[PDB]
Amino acid sequence: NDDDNTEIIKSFKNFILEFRLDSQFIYRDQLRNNILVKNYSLTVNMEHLIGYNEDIYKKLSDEPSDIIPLFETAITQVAKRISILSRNSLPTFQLILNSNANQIPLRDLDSEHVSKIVRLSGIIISTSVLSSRATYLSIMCRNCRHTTSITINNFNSIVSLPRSCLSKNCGPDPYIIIHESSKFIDQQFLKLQEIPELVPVGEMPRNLTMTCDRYLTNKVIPGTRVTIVGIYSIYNSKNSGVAIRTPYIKILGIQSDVETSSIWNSVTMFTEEEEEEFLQLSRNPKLYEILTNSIAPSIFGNEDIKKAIVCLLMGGSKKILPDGMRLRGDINVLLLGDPGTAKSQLLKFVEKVSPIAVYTSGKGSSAAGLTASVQRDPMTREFYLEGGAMVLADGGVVCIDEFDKMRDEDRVAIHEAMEQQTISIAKAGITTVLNSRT
Amino acid sequence: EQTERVFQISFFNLPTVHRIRDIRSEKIGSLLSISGTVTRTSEVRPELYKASFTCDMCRAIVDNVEQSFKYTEPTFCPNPSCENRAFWTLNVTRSRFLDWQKVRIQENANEIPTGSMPRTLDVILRGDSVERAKPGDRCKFTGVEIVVPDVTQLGLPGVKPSSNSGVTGLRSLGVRDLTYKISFLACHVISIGRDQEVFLNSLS
Amino acid sequence: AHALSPRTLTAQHLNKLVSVEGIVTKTSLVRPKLIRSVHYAAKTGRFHYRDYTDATTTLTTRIPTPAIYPTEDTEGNKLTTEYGYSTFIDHQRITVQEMPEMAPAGQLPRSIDVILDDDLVDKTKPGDRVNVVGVFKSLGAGGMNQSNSNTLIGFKTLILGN
Amino acid sequence: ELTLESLSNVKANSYSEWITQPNVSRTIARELKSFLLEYTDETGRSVYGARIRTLGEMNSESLEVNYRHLAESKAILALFLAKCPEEMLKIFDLVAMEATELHYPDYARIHSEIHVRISDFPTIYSLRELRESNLSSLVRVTGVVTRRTGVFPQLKYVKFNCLKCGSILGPFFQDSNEEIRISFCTNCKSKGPFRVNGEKTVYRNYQRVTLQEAPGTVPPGRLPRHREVILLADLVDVSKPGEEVEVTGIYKNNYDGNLNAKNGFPVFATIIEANSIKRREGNTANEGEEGLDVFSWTEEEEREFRKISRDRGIIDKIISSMAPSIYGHRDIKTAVACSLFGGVPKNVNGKHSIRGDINVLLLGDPGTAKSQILKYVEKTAHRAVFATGQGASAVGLTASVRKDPITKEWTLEGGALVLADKGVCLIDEFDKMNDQDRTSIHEAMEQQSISISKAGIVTTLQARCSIIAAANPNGGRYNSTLPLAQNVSLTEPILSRFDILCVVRDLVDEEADERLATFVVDSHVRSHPENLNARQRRLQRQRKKEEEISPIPQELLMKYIHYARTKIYPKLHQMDMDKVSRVYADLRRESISTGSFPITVRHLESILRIAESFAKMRLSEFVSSYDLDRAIKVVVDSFVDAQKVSVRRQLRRSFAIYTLGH
DNA sequence: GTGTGTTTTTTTTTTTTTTT
DNA sequence: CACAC
Ligand SMILES: Nc1ncnc2c1ncn2[C@@H]1O[C@H](COP(=O)(O)OP(=O)(O)OP(O)(O)=S)[C@@H](O)[C@H]1O
Ligand SMILES: Nc1ncnc2c1ncn2[C@@H]1O[C@H](COP(=O)(O)OP(=O)(O)O)[C@@H](O)[C@H]1O
Ligand SMILES: [Mg+2]
Ligand SMILES: [Mg+2]
Ligand SMILES: [Zn+2]
Ligand SMILES: [Zn+2]
Ligand SMILES: [Zn+2]
Repeated sequence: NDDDNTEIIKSFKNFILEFRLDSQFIYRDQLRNNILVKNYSLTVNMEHLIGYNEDIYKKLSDEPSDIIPLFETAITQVAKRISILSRNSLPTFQLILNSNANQIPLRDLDSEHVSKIVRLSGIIISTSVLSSRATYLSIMCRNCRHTTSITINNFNSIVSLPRSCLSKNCGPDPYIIIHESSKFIDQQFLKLQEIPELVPVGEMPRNLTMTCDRYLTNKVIPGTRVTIVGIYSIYNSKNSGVAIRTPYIKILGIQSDVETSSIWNSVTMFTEEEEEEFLQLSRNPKLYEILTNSIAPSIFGNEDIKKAIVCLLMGGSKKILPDGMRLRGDINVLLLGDPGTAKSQLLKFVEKVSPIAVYTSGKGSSAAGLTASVQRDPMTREFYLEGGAMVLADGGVVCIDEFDKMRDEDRVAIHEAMEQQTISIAKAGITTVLNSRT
Repeated sequence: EQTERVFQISFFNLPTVHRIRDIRSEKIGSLLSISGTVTRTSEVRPELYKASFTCDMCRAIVDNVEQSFKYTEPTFCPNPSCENRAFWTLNVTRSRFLDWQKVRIQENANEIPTGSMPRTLDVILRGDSVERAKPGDRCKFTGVEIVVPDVTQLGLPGVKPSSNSGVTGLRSLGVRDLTYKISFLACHVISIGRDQEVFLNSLS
Repeated sequence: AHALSPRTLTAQHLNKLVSVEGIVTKTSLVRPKLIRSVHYAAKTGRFHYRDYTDATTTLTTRIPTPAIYPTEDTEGNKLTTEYGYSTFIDHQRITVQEMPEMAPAGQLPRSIDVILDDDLVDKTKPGDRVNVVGVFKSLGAGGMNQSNSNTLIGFKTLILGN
Repeated sequence: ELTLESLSNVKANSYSEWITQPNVSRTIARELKSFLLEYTDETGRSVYGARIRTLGEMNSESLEVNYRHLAESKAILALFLAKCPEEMLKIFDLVAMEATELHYPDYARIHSEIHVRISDFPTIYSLRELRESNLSSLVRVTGVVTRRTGVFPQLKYVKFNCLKCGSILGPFFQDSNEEIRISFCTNCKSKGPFRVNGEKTVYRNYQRVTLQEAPGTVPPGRLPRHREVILLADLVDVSKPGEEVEVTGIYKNNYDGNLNAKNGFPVFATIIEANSIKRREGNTANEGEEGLDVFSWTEEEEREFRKISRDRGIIDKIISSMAPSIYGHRDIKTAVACSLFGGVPKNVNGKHSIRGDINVLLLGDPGTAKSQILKYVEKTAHRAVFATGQGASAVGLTASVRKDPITKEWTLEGGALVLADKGVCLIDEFDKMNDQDRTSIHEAMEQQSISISKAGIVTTLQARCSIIAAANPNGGRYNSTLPLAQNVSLTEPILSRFDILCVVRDLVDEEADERLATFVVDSHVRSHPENLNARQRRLQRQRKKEEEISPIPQELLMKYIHYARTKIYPKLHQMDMDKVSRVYADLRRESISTGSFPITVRHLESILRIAESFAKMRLSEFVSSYDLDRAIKVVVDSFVDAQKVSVRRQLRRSFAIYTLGH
């Protein structure tokens, strides 16, 4: 197996060092630039690898869970070769993949596709906190004090401490983790929901758990529509049939459209070309009219309403005085009138166009479900807060249809947050004041 | 397709009818005619009656294995070439099963002394006597007053003993104690609370 | 760069001394724990001490002690546990979460567990803003014990407050 | 060399052991091959050859073989199947795979194996009447889906690797009922830990559904029983939660320590391995039909639909066949047909979405067969959900969240409108439920979506429902001299969604009374229970009684409706926007001036929706001029009949210039 | 001597839902 | 984890 591993590693190293379209070694340059900014990762495009050699792509697609670590090792070797003068302590790089394969529907994932490469889409609904998985693990033998090290691929096959002393018997479990010398990486658990337009008729949407890793952690937030290219993997949870196995995805690529966590991490992820295009658009004298005409084109008339929608989507400038109190920069707009005047269509369009937007129905709305819900943790028996609908719209807009159908006890709960942009919760021993600038 | 016909003897019209208050453990292994109001009934499940096992090697078939309240299996292979003391595969097709239900009865309303909580009991029904006593119907059961030990203490391949006088000291028990629970096993029950030609033929 | 928040406390800072600001929200009850037991042998008139170490007590990893008082000497002599001369330390476990106001849009505040010991117990109460300086240590087995071979649970991470 | 008669006289004591005989297995394989290739019905075509054709073409991997077909020809095979299905499932699946190879060479690439779904099992049971004699045998129990786990991959061929000495274990077949046991290792007799090999292992889909005794069949005042059914690969996700279905499968049993501990007896727990499924939710009045899918249409059925579609006057014949047992009321029949076929839901660039379902409200005096019309619609449409008056709350209509009793978290379950998605929802006594419940359906009937923002669960469901409602005029009688709004208790927005509103008046006319009473009495005499074997003779009698009243057979009309709904997407290219614009402008002009009926843009879209339904019912893929004029006439007549009689004559005089030609 | 088995929990507190 | 089965 070592000979085959070396063969594959050398082939991938040659692919990295040699691949180029026109006089520019794209992957070499990308790896160098990523190393320059201490970004130990590499985004490998699938068509490039396929065009380089179909055999490598076939071997990858057959058993990705075993091929990928060899590719990462080759990437690390290339990084050492072309970023450090020979004659270390460089972390193993994280591979990122981009593909154009047909996106398999979420409910179409079945008993087959196991341990394969799968591309699909969905909407994020839950993002757990970052846990830590060990990669370098310094370990100590309990009795004879034989210290060694272990390297963990983090790619579960379908690993535990060695069951022998390995140099008096020292017991079947003679090993203890040396925490102060081991190395760990961050891991995040996400929960995807299938696209509502792709659900079966009369069928509730299907959830699916997956795991990010390292540089892919904290890449998206719940409520965002993304596409994932990963591995359809299996793990056995001990929590009700016989020989049942929990399915999940190991992520190898994210393609979002609303940027990273926060609003592009509350800073500009804007490339120079699109930024310059925005500046050019800003200099248009008729920009106001163009924006007004670009709001709900299917909706005839309602020019003043469209202009007010433009103002809302832009919003004022938040002011924070030295004395402590703040001045909000959001606009609150209500649309009353006769039924059948495309007001709901206007709200749907606003939810569609706004980068952050949550559309809610008047009747299907509770005060505890709009801002925050106090829920008891099933495992730890502890209460915690889960963000409500309007909280998910933080920094954006909430389009509440059937506003006349607010429950009087539910409508009042938004009075503080739509003005103070803050939500005060004093429930189940929890006393917090979160921000909701919606 | 020979099918060994097992029989269920149904006794009825005993000289005496006891009640839950009249229950005495000294009548164990005897026939009574308990009458009580049915409140809760279990489902119709198949219970092993005559086990038919097969030893894992040399394939010797052990049949007609008597079953106690536990999951008892044969402990020795009749063929003196098979090392088998706890390893068997039950021949599900060959083994015999009985339709089984656990009904819950309680004291009749008229038999309740003032203030006293009406007293309950659990009865086992088998064969045609299954589903003939729906909840709410006061029925005059009859059968044998038996006692069920706690099979968790007896030791089971799938469960473990779980935690006011219990007896202990058995070879199969070891250190744990054994507790007992009175139950009834009925052989007969009676509740005490369409074409023209078909009607003519069913009419005296 | 070691001045961080519970949200920004990435795994790369493990075994590195960091300072984290936050709000005290939950405080476990003050619970003393043994670090050194003293025993008297009423057949030789000698005092034998046995020092107890834990992953949450000492920074350097050592073999955990079964927390059993040795009632007998090596030379078959009965030992009586000498309370008062044995050594116990006050221990507490509080939860520190970031500011709600620097919490990013669309996200709830995240929290970390801090282990105050000896003097630092009861020095804070829930609802207090605080800045703690201490070691970002990691604990647990993370499966890796044939109990969870493919299961993807991580490791216990916490801060030993200094 | 064994004959079918040689199959009949068993030699081995047990039937399963008899089947295990190799010569018997080969004989049964060849006989099933012949039965598949040569079974011919009355019309003469070999059903199963075309079934293999379709199985290959759609790669269904499942061969639905009727129990009645195997019982009628080579009966002892069906007797064995009803007695010992366990091995012949494998054998007949292999024979089906070989036949597919015959029709489709090298079909093993697409599907390594084939399954068979036995349909029309005679012995129907319930979760109360099951007995131990039914073990290891096929059943046809009926129940409502209560719980349903996710689609878990499950081990098919476990190939363990020994840890002490060996490295490979045999590909044991997982029973999916009890965990695979290895016992002493084959490589060495010593016992130790074991785990599967990730190199050569295959998985099959696994779902754990729980059927419960249906409320209809449970005796009143008694608790309903429940039993569990396992859906294997290609059978998972076939029945929604809360669905009433009929399952044909094997009634197996297995041992668990927990049950013995709880009951103190060596009792096993039963379990059902699914083999075929027919959803019976919404068609509880459609007995006597064959096949697991009543709305399923054959190729000849589609050919007949195409042939009768080209007929002129098909619209009128269809309209007359909506209520064959209900005399008169042709406009209501037309509106019901339009709502049944429905329009095409437009979605402009993914930004603007247009409802393509027609919602109809019937206001009328009691005893006008409005409830009977709704019952016919429920029995008729593909997906039908019936709710009545106060017997349906706000959350039960659309959706509701609940704390999971087992896992302790909030989960969302769909309501009446979710189960009626892309179907029809019928609301009896639409005037009689709570207004707060009545307002919970605005998003459902206009945006065709359900948005829930409660208990930390925020989502937007889709409910492409076609709302049909029945109400009662104020005081129980309709005062024609008053505006419609004064004769109702509802508001404009609830009135606005309904594309068509039909007003029914109970008058006393001797000719009308004569004809209606005669029709009702003729139907009742026809409906009397007392009014070449028994089956087809009964079918011939039913067809004789149906042809008196139904121009088109209802069992074929329902298939035609399903086919048109699922395969016709008419387009409005051939039309004149001038007439429609003028009609809408005049409608609004007369509504604002001496009128109470709200005429909004939704109402203008209703005309195109009804025209689309008209094109659908002719299987036309383009809305013809007749389909537009008929829709315009229907809309203007429904508007006029909603006005008071004082101005009704003048409104009809104004509108007469638009319904030209009819 | 190889391998086990515990200790081990469903309260009070939110949120929803139907009646009342 | 470790003492008791
Ligand atoms: N000015 C307009 N231009 C285009 N379409 C319109 C216009 N006014 C109304 N409509 C249409 O009329 C329908 C209105 O439906 P909705 O927007 O859901 O209801 P609404 O107008 O918000 O009023 P409600 O919700 O009943 S109070 C949609 O099909 C719109 O496309
Ligand atoms: N036009 C009609 N043709 C035939 N039967 C009718 C007609 N109108 C009413 N009926 C009969 O009246 C009975 C009761 O009607 P019902 O459904 O109560 O009307 P509504 O829903 O208006 O109260 C039904 O059994 C039906 O057969
Ligand atoms: Mg609207
Ligand atoms: Mg009626
Ligand atoms: Zn050692
Ligand atoms: Zn044997
Ligand atoms: Zn072995």
